Amino acid sequence: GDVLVTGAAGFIGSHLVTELRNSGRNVVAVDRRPLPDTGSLREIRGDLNSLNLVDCLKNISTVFHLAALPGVRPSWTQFPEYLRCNVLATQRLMEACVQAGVERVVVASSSSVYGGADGVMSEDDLPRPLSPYGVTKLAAERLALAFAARGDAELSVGALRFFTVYGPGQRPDMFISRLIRATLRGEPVEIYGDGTQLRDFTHVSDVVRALMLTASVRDRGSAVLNIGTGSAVSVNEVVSMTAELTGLRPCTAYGSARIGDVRSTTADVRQAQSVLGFTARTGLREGLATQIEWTRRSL
Amino acid sequence: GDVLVTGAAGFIGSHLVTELRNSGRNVVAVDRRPLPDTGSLREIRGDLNSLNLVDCLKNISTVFHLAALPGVRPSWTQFPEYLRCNVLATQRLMEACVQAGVERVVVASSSSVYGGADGVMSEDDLPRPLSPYGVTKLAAERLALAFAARGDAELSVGALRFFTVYGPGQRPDMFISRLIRATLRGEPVEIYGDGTQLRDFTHVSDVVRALMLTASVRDRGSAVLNIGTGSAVSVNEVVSMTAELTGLRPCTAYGSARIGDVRSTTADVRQAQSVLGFTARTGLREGLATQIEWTRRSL
Ligand SMILES: NC(=O)c1ccc[n+]([C@@H]2O[C@H](COP(=O)([O-])OP(=O)(O)OC[C@H]3O[C@@H](n4cnc5c(N)ncnc54)[C@H](O)[C@@H]3O)[C@@H](O)[C@H]2O)c1
Ligand SMILES: NC(=O)c1ccc[n+]([C@@H]2O[C@H](COP(=O)([O-])OP(=O)(O)OC[C@H]3O[C@@H](n4cnc5c(N)ncnc54)[C@H](O)[C@@H]3O)[C@@H](O)[C@H]2O)c1
Ligand SMILES: O=C(O)[C@H]1O[C@H](OP(=O)(O)OP(=O)(O)OC[C@H]2O[C@@H](n3ccc(=O)[nH]c3=O)[C@H](O)[C@@H]2O)[C@H](O)[C@@H](O)[C@@H]1O
Ligand SMILES: O=C(O)[C@H]1O[C@H](OP(=O)(O)OP(=O)(O)OC[C@H]2O[C@@H](n3ccc(=O)[nH]c3=O)[C@H](O)[C@@H]2O)[C@H](O)[C@@H](O)[C@@H]1O
Repeated sequence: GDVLVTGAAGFIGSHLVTELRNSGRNVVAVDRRPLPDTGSLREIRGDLNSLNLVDCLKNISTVFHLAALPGVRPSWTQFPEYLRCNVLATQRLMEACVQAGVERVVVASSSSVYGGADGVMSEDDLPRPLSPYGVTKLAAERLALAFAARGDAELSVGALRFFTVYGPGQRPDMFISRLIRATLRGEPVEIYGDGTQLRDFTHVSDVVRALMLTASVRDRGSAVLNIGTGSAVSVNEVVSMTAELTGLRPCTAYGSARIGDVRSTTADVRQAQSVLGFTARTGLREGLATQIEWTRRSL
Repeated sequence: GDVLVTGAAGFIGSHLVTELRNSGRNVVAVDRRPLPDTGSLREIRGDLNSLNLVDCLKNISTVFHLAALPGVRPSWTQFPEYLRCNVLATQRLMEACVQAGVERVVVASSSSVYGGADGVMSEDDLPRPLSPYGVTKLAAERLALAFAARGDAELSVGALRFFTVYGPGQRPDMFISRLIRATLRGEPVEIYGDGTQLRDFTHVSDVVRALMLTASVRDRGSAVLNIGTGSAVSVNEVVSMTAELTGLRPCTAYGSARIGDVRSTTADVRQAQSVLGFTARTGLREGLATQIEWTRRSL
């Protein structure tokens, strides 16, 4: 069948559409923003909360649900919109998927469902989100699993908890994008806290490969899987690496930590290896170079 | 300080207000419905999503957050309102509690966050709700805990997962209330499925005692605690018990199971015993008699 991608104009979604089409799949792309300029492509422009979702899902066997408001920090002060985009739209989409007979829905969830854990975050750990954004992504994934559990549903859900994704095309509000502009263009970036916080930074090419594997693995019911590298790097170390790669001093200013940001993320990578055969291939130094090079050419 | 109860006009809230006042506490009651006809009582009428919550919280040290849309089954088809009442209102209340310097917030959560588990449901089990209602109660409790975790918050949260509460005043959409009307008044009740589903039915007097203990225990940070009996009884057994107690045949009709209802709940009761000194005192046969007697007098 054909594949539908929500959030297809965004950072991860646009890369996914490209790979799905390259692999021969007919893609239906849904987003309220325009798509950037072998399988066919139909662009459906509109809001998940306004579109006739059942109509959008005709002949669709697999849905990749990537649409969301994704920023951790604005979620404290924009909560109605985060609920509307991240939770209500998910419920409407899942109901439409039951009605349209979709077979598989892969939902983008987030490492922010774990909250503030030291060391390795495993899919059997209790979610303890520290931001309203993390709560909305937890609610979206739990809702998707509740729909898959209905006795009238013939669908399975793959809930993929991605870890801080970067690379060519990264959303411009994320740290690595801002730091690259602070280096190549001298546009200052604020470091929120002392920079010792850590992230498991995962390159978008590995995330898209994991998504493709969920489009293809044999059906074994629903699953919750971390998609990350298992290696965490500090903000200060990313700054140093960027200075080294470019021979330009990043324009940084240290400022106050932002409530809701967790101190460290690190994925347990074992379940995705077992279930999908997925292990991330790109480490940060290689990946950071890819993003710097893409950004240069983009400017 | 004074105590504020949201949802104070409802089933559990009205009993809580009575006990708080009887114990000498000044109570501020908030609900969008009118309250039923030693500590003082101020009735604040309005919607949590419209009121000036900081103003409502002046001089309030402890908040009991019981307002919600509580029905499991309508949540599939009323999801915007469940989000608005159960999640958005919770976020607004918690932000107001941080701004007003409230010290302790006790949040009514629900056994429906566990989903469909056999045997004993423990606070260390991963939540896997099977209804959109369960997702909204999970989101409300997780949000409350995220606010308590903020570095600027001087507040602790007690998230109490109640198990199927009954007794005098029970909401009329719940099974025991409907079954009592089907017995005392012959108004037929539909049994949803074959009646072999089980619940841990907890009497409201025990729930109010657990709530009072959370108003009083020494502060040891935030906690998630089941409030139940640890004994589950089937729907068919409740029917038989009601027939026995009354000498009237309940007017029942078996119908189709309702998607989203879990097959069994049973609380693990240990953590509330450890943390609060709470063990439920009322078993179902005694409690069912209390509710039947109250309903007779109420008719
Ligand atoms: N980027 C990361 O580091 C990361 C990590 C974990 C999870 N995620 C999750 O992955 C997904 C994709 O993230 P991204 O970085 O590509 O974000 P993005 O903002 O680039 O893409 C999301 C897209 O969703 C669209 N959208 C939002 N609300 C919509 C609505 N109501 N109707 C129609 N379209 C709507 C947006 O226009 C946007 O193009 C999100 O669900 C996000 O929560 C991202
Ligand atoms: N009754 C049970 O078996 C049970 C079990 C587990 C959890 N709970 C939870 O306990 C709490 C109380 O349950 P209950 O059975 O007493 O329900 P209830 O419906 O009797 O009381 C809830 C009250 O909240 C009010 N309310 C709802 N939305 C409001 C809003 N936006 N603003 C102001 N008031 C609002 C309602 O008018 C109502 O009086 C709920 O949070 C419920 O989810 C109940
Ligand atoms: O893993 C995840 O699930 C989340 O990863 C990222 O969230 P975040 O960790 O906030 O990513 P960045 O915005 O790139 O921030 C990374 C680190 O840099 C810090 N930061 C960010 C931005 C900035 O301008 N300055 C700065 O110091 C942040 O405090 C944080 O510690 C994505 O933005 C979320 O969409 C995603 O859900
Ligand atoms: O424990 C909880 O957290 C939940 O307990 C109850 O939810 P529920 O289990 O649905 O309670 P009832 O409505 O009293 O239903 C109990 C059983 O009776 C069945 N039932 C209910 C109503 C009815 O008319 N017929 C009927 O057979 C239900 O299928 C269910 O198995 C409360 O209604 C929720 O507010 C609460 O959050």
